[PDB]
Amino acid sequence: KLINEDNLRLDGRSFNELRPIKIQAGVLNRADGSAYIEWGGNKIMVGVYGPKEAYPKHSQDIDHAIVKARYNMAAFSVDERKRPGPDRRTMEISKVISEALSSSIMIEQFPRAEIDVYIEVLQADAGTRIAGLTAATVALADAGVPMRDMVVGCTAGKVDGHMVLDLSKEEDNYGEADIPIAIMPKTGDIVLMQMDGDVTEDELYQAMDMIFEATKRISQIQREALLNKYK
Amino acid sequence: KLINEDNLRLDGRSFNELRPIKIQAGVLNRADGSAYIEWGGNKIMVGVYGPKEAYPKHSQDIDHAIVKARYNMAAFSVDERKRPGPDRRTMEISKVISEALSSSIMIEQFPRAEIDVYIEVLQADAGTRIAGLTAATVALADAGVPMRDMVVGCTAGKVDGHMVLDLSKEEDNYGEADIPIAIMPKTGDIVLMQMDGDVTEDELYQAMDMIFEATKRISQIQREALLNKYKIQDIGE
Amino acid sequence: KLINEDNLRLDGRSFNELRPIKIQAGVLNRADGSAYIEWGGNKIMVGVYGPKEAYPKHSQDIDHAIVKARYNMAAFSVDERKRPGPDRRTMEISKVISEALSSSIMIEQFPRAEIDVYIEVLQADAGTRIAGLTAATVALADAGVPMRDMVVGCTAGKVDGHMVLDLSKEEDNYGEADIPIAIMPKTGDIVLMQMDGDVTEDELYQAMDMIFEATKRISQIQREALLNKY
Amino acid sequence: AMYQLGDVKKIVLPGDPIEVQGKMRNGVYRGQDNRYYSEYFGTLQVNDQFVDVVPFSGQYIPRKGDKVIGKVIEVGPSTWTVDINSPYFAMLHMNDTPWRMSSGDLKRYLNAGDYIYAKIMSVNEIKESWLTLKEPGLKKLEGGHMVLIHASRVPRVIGKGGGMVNMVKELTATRIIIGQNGLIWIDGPIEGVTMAIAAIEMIEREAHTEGLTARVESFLKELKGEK
Amino acid sequence: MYQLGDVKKIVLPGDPIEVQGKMRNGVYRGQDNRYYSEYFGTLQVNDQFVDVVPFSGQYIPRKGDKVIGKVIEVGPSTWTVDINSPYFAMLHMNDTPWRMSSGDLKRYLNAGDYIYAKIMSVNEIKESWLTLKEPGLKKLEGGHMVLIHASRVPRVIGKGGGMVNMVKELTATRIIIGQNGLIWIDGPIEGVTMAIAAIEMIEREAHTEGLTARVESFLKELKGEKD
Amino acid sequence: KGGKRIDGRLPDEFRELTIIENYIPRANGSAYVALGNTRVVAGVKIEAGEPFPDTPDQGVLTTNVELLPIAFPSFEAGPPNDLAIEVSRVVDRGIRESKMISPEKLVIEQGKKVWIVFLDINVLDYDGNLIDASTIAAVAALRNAVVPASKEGGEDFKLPVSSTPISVTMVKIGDTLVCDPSLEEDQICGGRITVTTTEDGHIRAMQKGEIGAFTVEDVKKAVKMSLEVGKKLREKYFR
Amino acid sequence: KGGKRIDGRLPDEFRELTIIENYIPRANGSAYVALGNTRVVAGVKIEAGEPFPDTPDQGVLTTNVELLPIAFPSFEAGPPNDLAIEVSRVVDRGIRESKMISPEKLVIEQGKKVWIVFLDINVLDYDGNLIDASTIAAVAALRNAVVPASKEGGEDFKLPVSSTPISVTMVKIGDTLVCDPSLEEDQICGGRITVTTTEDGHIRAMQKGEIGAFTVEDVKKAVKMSLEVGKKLREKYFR
Amino acid sequence: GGKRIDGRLPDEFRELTIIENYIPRANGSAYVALGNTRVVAGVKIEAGEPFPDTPDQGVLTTNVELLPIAFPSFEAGPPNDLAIEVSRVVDRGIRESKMISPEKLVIEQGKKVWIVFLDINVLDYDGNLIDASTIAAVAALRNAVVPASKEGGEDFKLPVSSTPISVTMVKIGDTLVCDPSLEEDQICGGRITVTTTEDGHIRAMQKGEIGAFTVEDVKKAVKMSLEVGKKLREKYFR
Repeated sequence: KLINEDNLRLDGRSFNELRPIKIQAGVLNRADGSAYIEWGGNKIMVGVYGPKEAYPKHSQDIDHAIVKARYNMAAFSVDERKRPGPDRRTMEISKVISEALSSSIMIEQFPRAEIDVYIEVLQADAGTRIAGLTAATVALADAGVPMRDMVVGCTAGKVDGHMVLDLSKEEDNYGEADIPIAIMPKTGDIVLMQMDGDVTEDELYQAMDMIFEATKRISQIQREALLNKYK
Repeated sequence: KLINEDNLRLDGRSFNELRPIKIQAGVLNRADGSAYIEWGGNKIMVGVYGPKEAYPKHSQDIDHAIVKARYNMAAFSVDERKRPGPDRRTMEISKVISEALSSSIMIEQFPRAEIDVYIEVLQADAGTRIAGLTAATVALADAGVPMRDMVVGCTAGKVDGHMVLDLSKEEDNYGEADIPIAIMPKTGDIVLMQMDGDVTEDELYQAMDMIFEATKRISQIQREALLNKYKIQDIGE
Repeated sequence: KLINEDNLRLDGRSFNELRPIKIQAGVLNRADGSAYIEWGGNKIMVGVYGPKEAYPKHSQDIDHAIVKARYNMAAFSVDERKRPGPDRRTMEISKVISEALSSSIMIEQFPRAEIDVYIEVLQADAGTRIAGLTAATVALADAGVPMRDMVVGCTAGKVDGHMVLDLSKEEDNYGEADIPIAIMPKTGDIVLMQMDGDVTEDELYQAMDMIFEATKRISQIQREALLNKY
Repeated sequence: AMYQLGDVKKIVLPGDPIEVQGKMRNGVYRGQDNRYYSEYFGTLQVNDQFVDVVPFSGQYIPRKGDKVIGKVIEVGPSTWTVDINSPYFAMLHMNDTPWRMSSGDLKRYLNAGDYIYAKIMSVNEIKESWLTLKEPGLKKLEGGHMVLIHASRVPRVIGKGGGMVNMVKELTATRIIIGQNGLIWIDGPIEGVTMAIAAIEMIEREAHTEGLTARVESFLKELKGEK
Repeated sequence: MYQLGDVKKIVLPGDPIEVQGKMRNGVYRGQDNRYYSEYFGTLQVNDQFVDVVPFSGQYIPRKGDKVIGKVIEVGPSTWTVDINSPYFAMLHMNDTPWRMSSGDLKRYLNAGDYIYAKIMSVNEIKESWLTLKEPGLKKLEGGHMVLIHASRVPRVIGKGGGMVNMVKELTATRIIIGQNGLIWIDGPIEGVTMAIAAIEMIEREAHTEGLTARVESFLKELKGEKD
Repeated sequence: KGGKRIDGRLPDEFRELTIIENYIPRANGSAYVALGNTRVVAGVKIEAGEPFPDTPDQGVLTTNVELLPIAFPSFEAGPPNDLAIEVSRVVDRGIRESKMISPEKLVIEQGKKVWIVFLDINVLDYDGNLIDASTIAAVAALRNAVVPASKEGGEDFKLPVSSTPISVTMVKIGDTLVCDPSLEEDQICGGRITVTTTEDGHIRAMQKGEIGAFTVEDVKKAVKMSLEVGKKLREKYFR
Repeated sequence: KGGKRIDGRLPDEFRELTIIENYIPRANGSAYVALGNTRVVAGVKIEAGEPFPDTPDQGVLTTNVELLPIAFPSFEAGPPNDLAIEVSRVVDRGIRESKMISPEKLVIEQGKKVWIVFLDINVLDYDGNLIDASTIAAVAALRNAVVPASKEGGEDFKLPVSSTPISVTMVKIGDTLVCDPSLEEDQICGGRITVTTTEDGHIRAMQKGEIGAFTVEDVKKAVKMSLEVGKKLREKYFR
Repeated sequence: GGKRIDGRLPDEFRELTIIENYIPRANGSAYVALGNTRVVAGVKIEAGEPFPDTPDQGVLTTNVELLPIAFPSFEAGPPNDLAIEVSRVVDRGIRESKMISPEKLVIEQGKKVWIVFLDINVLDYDGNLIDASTIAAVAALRNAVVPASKEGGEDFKLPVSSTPISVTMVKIGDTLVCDPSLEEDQICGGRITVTTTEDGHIRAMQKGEIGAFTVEDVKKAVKMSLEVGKKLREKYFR
């Protein structure tokens, strides 16, 4: 019933060890920018369209652009076949991702514009929403969308009294906490943050530093995924 | 369990024999153009409204008009009671009939316009999708909609190794194939064609030739239904 | 099986007795006009927004305003938890109330306008639809929406051969008839009237007279409601 | 070949071949074989030189000069869009009105939903109509009841020289405006409108009888005598 | 820490730019008063200015470009034209060769008509104003519309327009190329296939010398191979 | 006016009616009805299903009226569902409250299987007064009773019909109350009233619709007129 | 200016609260909450149902928050469900992860029947800070626990309440973090953070909302404040 | 001109890449890229209640999602008609070819059968969705893997009894071509899809879009669809 035996997690990682992460950018042909990510069992496609003016003028917004990110899960993407289409869960994710991306994208550079980010998760492991946000910045730099930073993030949480990094599906369902956080690496500003479970003030501050130091290991992947386009 | 004994179908027809067909045009009062059809067990009402200048968002497509044919089944029309409203099947039929009709309607004559064809099947036997299109051209002619031809069609298929015409509901469910086809008679051009089941290249061409022969008889039922409405007397058809 | 033994109803009332009714005005902050109403077990909140211009202009109607009353039931308002959102019943109720309200609101004074009436039932006894409408007129006057009268109404029906007033949920489900009616008190004109069940002409007129007598007292409870608030 | 008549050369269906000499006009299209074929179900009316196909339909084609009643559907910054019961909506420019307005003030004079009795200034190739209100008698219609009839029966309802339409007015005690588009504006007393309607429906339905005037006058007197 | 003699070090969004010169498009000032890259791109320095060109698309319009655009909305005095840019461009009625009154914009250009126009001005928000008054600017009627990357437009036209003109005669077609990547093609039913086929070969393979010589050989083979 | 409406009809006169039983022979019961130029066809579909938990010893009747976009030009512009729903509820109300069906006799295995009565009405042509047209169609269709009891073993019997409810719609043209309004008369006056009656002289259902008011006397006249014209309608077609 | 917010409130002060337990008595448990001019009413309906197949020895708790159109002029323009759904999930996350309910004791028949606890919150009046008001109302309504065991035989007992989760939502005005933002302050600044805490000093749920970013110091101060105003609140209204 | 707009001849398909077991958490899955049209098919098999009429048969349900990531113009249109047609066309090919053998998917006759969910997500649209979905659909059903260990039993391979190959064809000018790219898909109105099995039989046909075909064109489309269906079967579905 319990998650670790030798200070070893069910999948054999130490406490602060990431799952395998791959990111290829520019995989899509039609999309202005695109990024494919593999994070554990997660396989997520992201494509980015825009910035363009809205037609008809009704949905327009005169201050800045609008980031409309849509997170959708394939019917074969979860354990039991799920009905296609958004639900309460995907709608909460699409908002929280849209809000974070609005903070790094230089939204004042396209007034009255709309920026579509389509995140299609084709197979889902845990922490799924962050692999899509991690890929959203990759697709956005592919599309020439101006950003002041490349948002990046990772999960942490409490499992059998220990604070661990990048929880697996088993660790999420039966562990004590899950903390997804996404930051602007230049500043350390948090643009996404949720938390589930049971944690002390001390463990939460521990969890944060763990994520913060995993962001450096992740950002490198993102930066290497756009760098392989030229070469 | 078999459909034929003496080369006679369960309902008594030869292979290339139509079921009884009726068409009356201009039977609806509100519709700009209308047509009723009875094709075997099928009872289908057609209404045509338009063309007009529309209204809704990105519906003001400037090249031509828009044929919005909507195929709808009454809840009492099929074997088991069906929920009111369109479904996945009725939306597939609505497209294929709209595509077909957009080829005979002279669609360029009304840019920015919209043309509604509501096809309401009140009772369905097999091959309903053709019976409605066949009545739709009558309802379009009744409404003064310009057309370059009167689209007409018929169903065919394989039953116990033989190719037969105008399949019945029993022949549709238990046959080997079903092939609904609609054409423009002048030219022989195909605007609507589907096919389900299992058939050889040779049998399929034989079934095409049977449908082309039937369109001669079906076209004539369409024509007379228009002639009838505002009297006939003296000759000229 | 039956509702009465000593000519007494299940809750102890006589035949023509109203259940207790309270109405408090100006209870919402955001709404232009508001009214809380308690009618027996019924707890109904009404809020009024408007009159203002319609956007988009598509739905605009250009002779007069449009009264959009929306009747919604809270999920915890009925016996078993019901899934939030409108259904066939609540749409019919929204229309029949929108229509009745249109007869008293001076609709012509605001062409192209919209007037929103949100009726949120938090807890439902029988006769809900009159209870909101009776509270609705209060909200409308609380919002300054011009009216030519204060709509008021009441239910009646037949239970074991006796014609009774303001039926309860039990008497509604198992009684023989239910007749909800709403009138304009100046003229006595009926702006809302429905009828379910089985009744003779004679009983139907008896039920009407009983309802007309009760509306005098309910209309005063409406008057008081507006009075205190200022 | 097939049967033809002496001046109206037989009834035709969409796609019937037209083997007649002359300048092909509305109702006829040229097929891929360079032959001509019928576009409509109708009669192959063939006038001098020109060769049409008139159809058996409705959908009133508005042409220059017709006086029509129309409902304003949209108020633009400089034009009103008016539905004249025709496949395309008609336009009324602000300069084609007797009102002095600045641009954007169009809602003070005509709102959407308002009915107008105007004249068709022009019809372009697409049947798009431009309207005017400057001539005497053209005006906004306020109050009353609107009736729709088929435009093909409007000419009998008006009658030669406006006799029929006037004659009704006095028997029916009402003001009546008839559009060439089939819209008729009626406003009288609450009663007068009822007789006026009853008469028009009899006229439209029975628009073949020569003694139409007689019946319609008597039918209105019979409804008049019965009160 | 890094960087070459003149093209420095290819940057990512947010990489710090510690270089002297006038910051221009692609660089923003952080809260720490340092400059950082806005784009994933190349840091481009000349004696006066510091930029980061990105590896992107979304063609920006600059004054003077001749472009193809699809009209999306017909205003009272202006047309809204999509020029394949983040913002729609505006064509006022007074920048046209047509004498029109306000609201008659639909007689000359409707939505969806494609026009070959010239960029009159680009404001700070990249909104474009168009004109059609100069010779050669016109409505495009009929034909097939092709989109290629705007960065590939100069090679497809070629030095002095030789390549584009050369195809036209080889393809027996009229071809108009807009700086936004939209290419208008209308010829015979066949020549359109070759003109398209040539453009994709030119777009994909733009960087080789003798690009002129392939297109000529490729087009000559296509004419021969059915004959 | 002087005893006539806009048509020849007197204030208490209906339009010409044609009722056609067994119009949809593949349904359990059906009927096409034309009321003047208003045309609807109702269809009755009977199936075995599970009863409601509260009433385990009763069959089920569910009613639906489709205002098909084919029936009117302005239909699907809107389409406001409000009118289509009201009619389905009002029509249902007459049939249900008249106890026409006897839904206790439709019990197959008490609390496990009952008979589901689908009563579906498609409007093909709208020329006013949908309620009365739908009710006539509904009643007539229920009279091709034909419950398929051979499918649950048993024996195909005629669905029990215990009364004949007739709905009557009334409006006030000027100062006179008329019934069965045409579409034109339906627009000359705001305010209509439906009163459904049975052959026993009982009122089973009432419904005031549309914007406008009726005085108590008007309501009194409409009850008498609906009873009277309901008796006339019952004798002509529902012998 | 004087250490005070746009109203007299200090950075750590909530608005006036009024909690009215058993506001909807015909429900098993209920609570009306007014937080300034933000008004919501939460209702709990407990019913016997089938547990989820994976956890057969545990009852179910489902939460749903209704942003009624009465509550704001702009409501039904939009209405974006995005805000209404988000509040449902945050309120449910705080209640679920605090283990307030103790759902193993809600088992009637292991693996067949458990107690399903519907928590529905209707927002009647909107003046900012829906998240905290909704959580308070939900907590209070869950304390009128009254689970109806008498319908399943047994004995009516109090639904077990094992903790007191108090959520506090915080926004950044200028350089200072304040809590319980009014509607003015909710729009004055992009960015909010909600921290739900139990009386044991544990953090049970967090949620950053709206467009905008927070430094790590801000987040540390928000967790510290939420525990500190969360403790003050717990003693004042949930003694 | 004797060749197409690309190097393709009239009977040449674009480059195909098929990837079996692309979604290992699905019972069977396959990614297919046909040129720049990219879809991934995923099969989820579960025990459920059969349809009342056929209580001794399994169920096959098909659904094709045109995800908005797949094309810029999506939500301009996007016509839902198109997504639904492809689901029905694709399902028709699998059903009428008797690929699935739905009688062997019976767990408890008249109570429990195997429901085979075939869900195809379109990620990139560059024309010819129908053939690309069929290829993904055929392959994904060949990672058959029905989870019979959850119903006791034994995990077996879902029976696949035939290999239907669907071919979509358009007429550019006077020449019929197959596998139309998006560019060719718009250069001529009117496409025709003919699905064939390895027995030389035609199992499904469908005329689509606005436009007409002569009787000879349909005769050429059948010859070409059978012939290129044979090439495709031998190259990827041996």
